[PDB]
Amino acid sequence: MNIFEMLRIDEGLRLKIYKDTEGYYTIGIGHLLTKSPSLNAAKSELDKAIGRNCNGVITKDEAEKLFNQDVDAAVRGILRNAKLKDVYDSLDAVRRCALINMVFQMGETGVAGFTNSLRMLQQKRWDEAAVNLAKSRWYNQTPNRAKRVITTFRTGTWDAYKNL
Repeated sequence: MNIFEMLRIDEGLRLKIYKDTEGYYTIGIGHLLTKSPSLNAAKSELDKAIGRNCNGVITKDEAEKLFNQDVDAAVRGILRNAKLKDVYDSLDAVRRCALINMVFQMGETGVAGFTNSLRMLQQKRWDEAAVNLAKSRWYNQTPNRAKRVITTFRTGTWDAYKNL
């Protein structure tokens, strides 16, 4: 299992504009287009993103391209953020995947706000951090996905996904 397979499980693949769990316009593998309510604003962002007139629809190839860019940007964003980078560097390979997953879903800023959990992960207090991460809007809003990520940080294995 790897970061790509993991995220593909969590986000799904949709070739037509859709609304995410938060009601935002998205396409592909969890690629947020706009927080704006206008499907029109969405279609415009899409065309800008792909470089063609898509009319709300993309191919598999285009979805995967956006996906590659997004994962890359997630990683680069962690490495550029002081707080994030220190945690990342301290972690093993599997746990690194869990942090990337959070950043991809919620943005650098959002994850950087999990101050206490970050400190626990750095200290390698697995159980404590799992309990702290669960006390969040994140967990309450998308509990099955959050539990999968949480288990990954807790155990340092891919068990939560070997089901799926």
